[PDB]
Parts: sequence; C-alpha cells; structure tokens
Amino acid sequence: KPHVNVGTIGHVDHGKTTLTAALTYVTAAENPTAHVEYETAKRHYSHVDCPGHADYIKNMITGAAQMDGAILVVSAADGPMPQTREHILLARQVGVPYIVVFMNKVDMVDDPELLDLVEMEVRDLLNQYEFPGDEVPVIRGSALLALEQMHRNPKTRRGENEWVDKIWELLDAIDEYIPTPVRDVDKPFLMPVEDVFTITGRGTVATGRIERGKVKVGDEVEIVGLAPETRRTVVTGVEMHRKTLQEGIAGDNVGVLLRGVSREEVERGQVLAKPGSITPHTKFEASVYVLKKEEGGRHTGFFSGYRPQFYFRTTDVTGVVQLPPGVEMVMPGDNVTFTVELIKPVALEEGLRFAIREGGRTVGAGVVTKILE
Amino acid sequence: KPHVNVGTIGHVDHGKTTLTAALTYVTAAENPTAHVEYETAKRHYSHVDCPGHADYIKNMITGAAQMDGAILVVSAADGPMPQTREHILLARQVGVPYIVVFMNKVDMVDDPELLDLVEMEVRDLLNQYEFPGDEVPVIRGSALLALEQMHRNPKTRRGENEWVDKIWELLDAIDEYIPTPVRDVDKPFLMPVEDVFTITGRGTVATGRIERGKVKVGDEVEIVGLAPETRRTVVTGVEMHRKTLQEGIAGDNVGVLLRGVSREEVERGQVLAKPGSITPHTKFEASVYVLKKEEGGRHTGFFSGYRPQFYFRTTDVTGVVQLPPGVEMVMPGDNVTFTVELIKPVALEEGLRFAIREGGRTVGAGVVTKILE
Amino acid sequence: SQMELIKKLREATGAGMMDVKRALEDAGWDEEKAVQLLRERGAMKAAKKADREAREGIIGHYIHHNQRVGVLVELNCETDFVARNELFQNLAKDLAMHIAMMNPRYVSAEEIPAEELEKERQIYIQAALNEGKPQQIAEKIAEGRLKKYLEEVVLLEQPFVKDDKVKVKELIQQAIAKIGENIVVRRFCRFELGA
Amino acid sequence: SQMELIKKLREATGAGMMDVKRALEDAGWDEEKAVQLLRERGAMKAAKKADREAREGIIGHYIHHNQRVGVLVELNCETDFVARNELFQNLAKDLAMHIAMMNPRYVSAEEIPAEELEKERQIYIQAALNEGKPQQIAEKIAEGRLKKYLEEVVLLEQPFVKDDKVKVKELIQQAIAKIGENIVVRRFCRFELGA
Repeated sequence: KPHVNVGTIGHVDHGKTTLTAALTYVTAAENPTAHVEYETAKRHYSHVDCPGHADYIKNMITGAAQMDGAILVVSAADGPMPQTREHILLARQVGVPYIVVFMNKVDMVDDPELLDLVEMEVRDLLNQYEFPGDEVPVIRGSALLALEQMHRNPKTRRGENEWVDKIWELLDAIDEYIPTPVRDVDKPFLMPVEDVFTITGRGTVATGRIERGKVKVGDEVEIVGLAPETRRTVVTGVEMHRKTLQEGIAGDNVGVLLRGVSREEVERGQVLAKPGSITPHTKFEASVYVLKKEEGGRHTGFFSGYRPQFYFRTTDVTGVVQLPPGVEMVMPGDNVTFTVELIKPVALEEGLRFAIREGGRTVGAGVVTKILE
Repeated sequence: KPHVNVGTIGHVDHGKTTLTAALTYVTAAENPTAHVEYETAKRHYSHVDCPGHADYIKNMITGAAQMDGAILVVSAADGPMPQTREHILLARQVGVPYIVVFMNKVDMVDDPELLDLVEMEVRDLLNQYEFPGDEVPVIRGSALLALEQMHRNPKTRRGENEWVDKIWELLDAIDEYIPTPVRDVDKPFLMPVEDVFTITGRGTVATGRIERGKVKVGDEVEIVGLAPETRRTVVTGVEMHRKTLQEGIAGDNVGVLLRGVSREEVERGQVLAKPGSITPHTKFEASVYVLKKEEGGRHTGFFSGYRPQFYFRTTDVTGVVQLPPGVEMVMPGDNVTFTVELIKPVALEEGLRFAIREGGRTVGAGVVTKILE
Repeated sequence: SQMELIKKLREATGAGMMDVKRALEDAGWDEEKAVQLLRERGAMKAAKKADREAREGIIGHYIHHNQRVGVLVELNCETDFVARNELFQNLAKDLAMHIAMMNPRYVSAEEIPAEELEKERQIYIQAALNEGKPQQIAEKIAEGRLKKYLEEVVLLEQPFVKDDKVKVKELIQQAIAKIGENIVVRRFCRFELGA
Repeated sequence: SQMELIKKLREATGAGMMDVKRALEDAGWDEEKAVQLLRERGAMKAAKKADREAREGIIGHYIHHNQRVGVLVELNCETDFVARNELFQNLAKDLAMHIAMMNPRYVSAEEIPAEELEKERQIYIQAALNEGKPQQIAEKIAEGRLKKYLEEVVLLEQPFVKDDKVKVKELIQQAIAKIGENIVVRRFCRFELGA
C-alpha cells in the first residue's frame, strides 16, 4: 500500500501540533525530524514538521525532507496570521504539490458567516501564489475536542463522534485531493557509473546502482557526462551479483556491457540513461547550504570566483561560483542561491542533488534549481 | 572700486594656505569665517576658505558665505588628489561662477612634459562638471618661494622676482576671468509688500523696502504672488518718509501707488517687480539646514508630510515636505535637499533664501534650488 | 455593517476575526470604540507571551542619509517565518530609525542596576530637600521625576518617534498582537560621528 | 614608453606623480621593484600622520544578505571632502564586511592591557617547558603564538578578507598614502543573531 509524506505549517497557537496528534489516535481505531505515522485504508503516511523556513529549506537540500503535500492549520477564531503569507510563500518556493486546509477551533465561533469569510481570505491568499485556492478543500473542525474524545474512547470510530467525523472529512480530503507520488521504476531509465573494465571476449563493462527506470537487454542507451559528446549504443547484457538478470530496475546494484564501446570510452562519474532523457551542461543555478565550521565546514567565508569540488553522484568536478546581486560574501551555515560554471559538461537536471568539497572534505551541499548553459 | 569674494579649495598639503599668504604680501608692494584682504589695481578682494563641504553649504545658506569665484590649488608634483573630484563637486553644487587654477610646487618637478600632463588631467576633471576646463587659466608657480622673497623684500615688485611674477600672472588671471557681480541697484527691480492702504483721491498704495533695482514714476510693474493671476499695472507715484521721491533704489523704504488696482487686489506677502522678472509657484526643490536643538531648532526629527510655515521675505506660508529617495528621516543639524509644495502660489526664483518655523520658532533655513511648478 | 465593518476593520488592525466581532459587539458597532478596544486588548495578549522564548529574528539597521549616524538592532521573534514578514521587517526598520534619533541608553527598565539607579536617585532628593519642602515631600516629589528620566534613557519607555502619542513598548505590543509571537529587543548599537 | 610607464603606474597605485618617477628611477625602470617601492614607501607616509587628529569620516556598515549578521564601524578622516570620496566609501564598506566575517575583538593592539598579554605570554612559555621544551626554545614559540593570537583578535593585525596576503592595517595605510589624510578606525560593532 502506497506511502506518502505530508507536513503541517501554520501558527503553533492554532493547534497544528494538536491536529497532528488527533490524526494518529483517530485512524488508530480503524487500522491496527522526530516524525509520527498513521495510515488510512488507501495509503500510509509519515508527518513532517515545518518550524523554520530556513531550517526546513536546509533539509530539503540535504535530501532529508520531501513533502508530497501539506496541510495548512489556521484558527477560524483568529483567521489568517500575517505570517500565513510567509508560510505559503515557503510552499511555493520548495514547490509543494498540493495543499489542504483545516480550519481549527471552529467550536469557538458562534456566527457561521465569519467562517465563510475567514475561508474567503485564505482561498484568495493561495491564489496569490499559484495555488488553486478555489479547488482546495477546506475542512472545519476542532483538533482539541476530536482528541479529547479519542482519549476517552481510543476505539472511537467513523460516524460515532461529531468532531472525529470532521477529522475524517480531512483524512479523506487528503487521500483524494492529494495526488499520490509518481513512483520511481516508472520514470525514464538512469544509472550512475562507478567502475568500468572488461571481461575478455565479452566487451567493456560498467557497474552501478540504477537510480530510476527499468532496463533489459537490447535496450538502446546513451552515455552522458565528462566526454565532449554524448555517445549512444545498445545494451548487450545485464547481470546482478554476477548472475544474469531478466530486467534491472531502480534500486538494483548491476553491471552492463555495451556495443561499440572501448574500455577507454567509459569510466566512473559518467552516467547512462534513456536516450534524449537528460542532457549535458556546464552553467546552472542552485540552492545550497554551507556547512558550519563545527559541522566540519569551512573556517571562513568566500566570494564570487570560488573554485571548489562538486560531487555529482560518482564524480567530483571543478567549477566557479558566481554570487548574485545582493549577495557579497558567504559564510559557514548560510543558505544561498548562486550560479555555477564547471570545467567539463555533466548530465544535469533540475532537482539533482550534489555536494561540495575542498580536498575530500565536504564543505557544502546543494541541489540544482535551474539549467542555464 | 569694485569688491569681490574669492575662495581657495584643495588639499592643504598642496599649499592653499601658503598661496593665500603669498597673494597678500605680493600686492601689498603695489597698493599703498577667517578672512584676509588684498587688492589689485582693478578690484578689491576678500578671501574665503573651504575646509568643509557640509560646512560651506550651511554658511552659504545662512547667508554668510558668497564666493564670486574660486581658486583651485594642486601640487604639480603629486598631481590631482582623489578628493579633487569632491572639491570640484562642491563648486558645482553651490554653483561657483568661474574657476581659476594654480599649479603650485612647480619648482619641484624636472620634466616639463609632466606639468603639461597634470594640467590636462585637471582640465578634463572640470569638464566633467560643466566647467570650461579648456577655457580656464592655469598658472604654474611656487607659493612658497614667492612668499620667501616677499619676506626678504616686502617691497618687491612686478618683474623683479621670477616666482612673484607668476603670482601676478595669477592676480591678473583673476581680474580677467572673473566678471564683476552685478550691483544690487543694477539688477531687475523687486520689492516685497509689507503694508497697503488707499489714499482717497490718489489710489491704493503699498509699502516695503526695495530689495533690488530702482524705480521712478510711470514705470510699468507686476504684482506677483498669492493671487490666482499675476496682475500688471503702472507706478503712479513714489514716496519715501512721506516726501516725494524722484527715484527709489535698492535698500530704500518706500511707498508706491498703482493704476487700476483696488485696495483688495494687493496685500502683504505679495511682491512687485520688473515685469517678467519672476513668477508664482508652489512646488520647488531646496537645500536646507535644520537648526540643532541647542540652536533652538526641533527636539526630534521629521519625515515626508511635515507641514510647517515657510517664510518668504514678508510672508509666512504653509507647505508640505517631500523627503526624496534615500532620505527617510531628518534630524536637527542636518543639511538636506527636498521638494516642497505650498498651499498658495508665491513669487519664487532659484537662489531665493527663506526660513522655516513651528509657531514663530525658527527650526530651519534654506534656499530654493529648483522650481518645479 | 456585518463582516463588512469587521472586514474593513480587521483589514486595518490585522487582528483576530472573532476578536474583531467581539469588540464591535463589546462596544457597540462603532469603529472608534472598537479599534481602541482592539488596541487596548492587544496590550494583554502581549504580556501573555512576555516570557516565551525568541531566538529567531533579524538584525535591523538604520544609516542616516548623511552617514553620520548608524544603528544596529537585534529583533527576535519565535519563528523565522515571522522574521521574514513585512511587518517584522518594518517594525525593525522603524525601531532602528527611532534609536538613531532618540539615542536610548537601555532597552528595558530592569536593564538598570541598583548601585547605578541609586547613585542617581539620591542626587534627585539632594536638590529637592533644598528648594523648600523637606524629605517627606521631596521623596514623593522624586516619584514622578524618575518617570521622566526613564522616558528618556529607556528605549521601551520612549515616546515613539513617528507618533509621540504612543510609547515604544506599545508599538511592539501592538505588533505581537497581530502576529502571535513574543517579540523582543535583544540589544542595540548606535554610532554618531565624533560622538 | 617612459611616459606610459609612470602614466600607467601612477594610474594603478594612485600615488604622487613625481614619487612614481622617483621609484621607477630609484629602482630600475621595472614595475615589481617600483610598485613594491611605492608600497614600501607609502607605509612611511602613513606613519607620518598617525598622530594627526581626524574627527571627520562616516559610519560604515554591512548587513549580511540573510540579515543574521550586522556590523557598524566608525571610520574617521581629516576633512569631510575625503569622507565623501569613493575610496573612503569603499574602504569603509570593505572594513565593515571584513569585521562581519573575521569577528575581531579589538581594533588595535594597544587597545589591550599590556600585562594581560604579558601574562598570557609566560602562559605560553609555560606549556612549552611543560612539554619537554628548553627555556630558550619555548621563548620563541611564545612570539609566534602571541603573534598568531593578535592576528586573530585584533582587527588591524587580521589578514584582510579579500586578500589574505595583506593585513588590514596595510589596506588602511595604502589608502592614507593615496589620499594624504590620517585615517583611523574609531570603533566597530557586530551582531550575529543568537550569538
């Protein structure tokens, strides 16, 4: 059964913390970071938490976080908070797939016209940032009461309690509205080359763990990276743990030989994937995070022109930083966005993570946000 | 014999101080704010000094200073100093009529191809700021030696000593390259209206002290300010101390009657002058100086929107301040430049000095730098 | 009218949708006695988070147009989300500017030690015991003569530079109200050329 | 060209035209010795005005792009004309930025109690004898140890952030040379969020 990552953002005094706890206890009576887990009939969930714009944004880079969707918690009694703009702003930035809303503390408001209003506000607010403010589902309830009830009756179920039914209305909204992630093996093929040698009479062979997609024999492939040109041939065999394989799929530690490929024509760092799928580049934009001195990062800061190492999977290529206008110097611990240019072309794509180092020592780590040249 | 104000600007280690001294002793032997005086055959001179940019502006505003021209002192040995740009910049700002140059310490440089260079540098620099860098005169000499000689022979004269002759070269340059300032009575007529009254049989009459120009009877005149339109008529009589005057001139306390002017068509605050000489406006730009708390000025600062009283001669008018970009708040003691809009139109002209107050209490003082509307 | 009065209102005070209605009812449906209610009520919310922790925030600054005076100011909030908010931003800019002009010596009152306050407080009753009324009268004389002092040297007690009608602290409390996060002024720095 | 030589050498080092000729002369008509001579010589000039009074200047500042660090710095010169010059301006911007990163403790060395360092030195000679080192051996280390210390806490002795090859003081002296006015760093201020 499918797995998904969801997070909670919004003012803390609005109960996002309480709502999280209510969701666990409520589904418990139907299905036997420091994240929490809970599952519906359809999927399984893990809860992320967004306390910091930076804090989070940092982790989104170090591979840690990966919200497939998020829940917005606003108190119907107060209505949106100025920061609410900033909460949403983050989502836009990291680009959360979709958002769902939960108007908490609805029991502390007599007039139901205000509620329609509060909702009116929020709806528009999201529209301001490309989100389908109208298409988004807005649940009204009270996390507190829903929880107090689950505390009294841990086995409470659907239809029984009024406030718990609202929590379900929400759980349901998630299942639906929320697109389910797009699986890996379904994505175009790709594998990072680690080693390359030969097996006399067989041909030139290259090992590595498949990252995404599938691949059998006779399949047509491309060798992107390092070289002046992207060579392309065809697979002449697959084999796991040195024992022929039917098909190799994402997550498989494999090895592959190619047709019309000398031993000198391929090596570690390079990468092979579905033809036309990804291309080689040298200039790009990226969001980074510099390790503090304690985390073993640099001791001082640096400026435009910095020329370090960027570990891209198996490789470790050289390039020069270009701090943008407004950014004059960068210090350890910083979160930044600058352009970069490398000496040799590399298979690059938005979203691609990497690392930086000064002689093996990792000093920073980021992810590609835009391709330029 | 004519009188003129000149000042010296430039690096102190270049000898502007010494040169000043040299000029006094050198003319001495031919003519039988800390200032010194000396006179040629043609005119009489008084020396100003520019030690501070900001400081000069304040005095220029508090009517103290008034340079009819200025001398730039640079060491031929060093050539221009970076601040030289700043020196010149001030001149442009206050708008010095003309500039003359003295290349000092010329005895301390062997190659004469070097001097020509230094001079070409300077010439260009002034061009950069609208000054006739090519038309301007550049004297080469040594203030020091010239002085030493005067010390030895206080009676030294033209032709006698080599270095002194260069100082004369300069005195002459001054005499020529700086036209003499139009006398007050020579400037276009103008008189600020103080009081008004009708004298049955004769007509409506207006008193005031002539600021500039002269005026007899039958002279055509204009009434500018406060009114929606500038009215125009003719002088039907002039009188000082209630005893007919053939002609009234700048600095005279007089009374005047006009033709076709009702007692209500004129009043204090208005001003009458040579037709076409000046016009009414409400929005303008100005350079100001805010009185420090100690000088009795405000206690705190202020921002755009401030609405004080603006006094123009005899008047008192209300207007609103518009701090420009880069200027966010103004505090006592500051030197600033902002635009101003008043409630009623007033006879305005670049250079027109004025004062600001919060209930009779003078808090600032400035001069008009640009007419906008 | 209905949510139209409330709207236009909260729209301005940026407060709690329900707290807005509450105040319109709570004081008849007239804005003036409402916004002033909201302001007055906000002052309470402030004192509630008064001891909440705040290590987030930014460093505000103000550099006079003539570069003769510069100010640094550490403004902390609870979450960096808030820190990034236009309101926090402005509050900070405005606080820096204020300091530039008002030149406070302390942030808060408690920032003031005893031996210090005393070495002073007595110089107060020293000159009072003279011009007439002895100690008893002069002890209560030097009761309001201190309030004035604090309004001078203490940043919080100073009358806001953009509205002498409200004290700095108030300006802050007001913000806290519309945000919901404790807001503190950690420290400030002020340099005036040759002074 | 002989001309072009100075004419472009002066253009770079922005120094006294004649001084340029002199250096080229004084050191064979080749840059390296020349520019190095100008440099070597500018330091002296600088030393000639060290005691000259300078109450002009501006307040320099640097606010990190992320607003987590801010710095104030009072840079004085003799005349306000200089204060307004692009070079003074830059020097100040740059000094501010440097402090932001290097976080000095003092401006100059004398700013430190001489016996405090004097104590700290024997404190260095201590650990050397303590680790099997002879007196005379351990005496030397103390210098390179203290020297290192000063290069850390003292702004002037710190290696300039945009050219670790030159010490801050040098950057300053260099400016003084091209200008002709004593330039001093009156004081600095640095705030790092939650630090």
